[PDB]
Amino acid sequence: FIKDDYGPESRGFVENSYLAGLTPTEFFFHAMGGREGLIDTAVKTAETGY
Amino acid sequence: KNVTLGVPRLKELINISKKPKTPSLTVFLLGQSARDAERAKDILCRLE
Amino acid sequence: PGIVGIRFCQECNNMLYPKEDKENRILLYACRNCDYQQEADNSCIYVNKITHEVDELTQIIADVSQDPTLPRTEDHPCQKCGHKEAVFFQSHSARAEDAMRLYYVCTAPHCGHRWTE
DNA sequence: AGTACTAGTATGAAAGTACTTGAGCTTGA
DNA sequence: TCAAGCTCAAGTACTTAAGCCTGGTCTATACTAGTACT
Ligand SMILES: [Zn+2]
Ligand SMILES: [Zn+2]
Repeated sequence: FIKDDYGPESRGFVENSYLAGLTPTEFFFHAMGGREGLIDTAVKTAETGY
Repeated sequence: KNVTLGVPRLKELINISKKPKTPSLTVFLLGQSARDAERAKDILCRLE
Repeated sequence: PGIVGIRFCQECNNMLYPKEDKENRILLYACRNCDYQQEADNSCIYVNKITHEVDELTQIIADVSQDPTLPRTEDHPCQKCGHKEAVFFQSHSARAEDAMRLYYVCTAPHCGHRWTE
């Protein structure tokens, strides 16, 4: 992407559905949004148990 | 207005920590300053 | 008003300091490590911009026009030489307050003209 | 008698709360 | 006006960070003293 692109594609909006398949970058951003799910689930359990 | 919720807010109430991440105070207005936005912004300037 | 600036002594090359002449009521600068004194021409000493409306056209470098990663439009022609390519970018500055304003830098060699719309 | 080898013994990217110490201010002599 | 006492604030030090379960690999070295061989 070009510097200072605030458009929907550059900032992570994925316009493809799992069926048509994600394009390369949308695959990476989709992986960045899923890492935040894995991390929370690993962190919160040890706090909710203490 | 971003406030803390979920488990991070639960440690605050339980531990009764002196300094919460997000202290907040809701304020209600009595007279005509409640209905009018202009009369309200006046009190708004007095609290800030 | 001016953002003022430093002055240096001419002997030990230290920082001159402003001081007041009590007899003539004239602002002076004096190094503290010698007797050198000089009269203040500017008459302003300490100036501080809190609102700090800042002119970015002073910070922008003309060499920016060589970056492939910046966008460019032929919509906005150069103001000086009338060149069509202009490579525009935002503040790129922390503590910019709120600015999405684009700054324009003229491409083509050595023009380097920098404007804002 | 001296030297070498082997065996045994000796030693960056925590956070928060509470307590103690120091400094400053006020009162009394 | 000076000294003493009390209170407040700041800095430093001490205690905790999930529950159960399955596998594996690895565990001193150095110095000194005594004994044996050349
Ligand atoms: Zn000097
Ligand atoms: Zn130009």
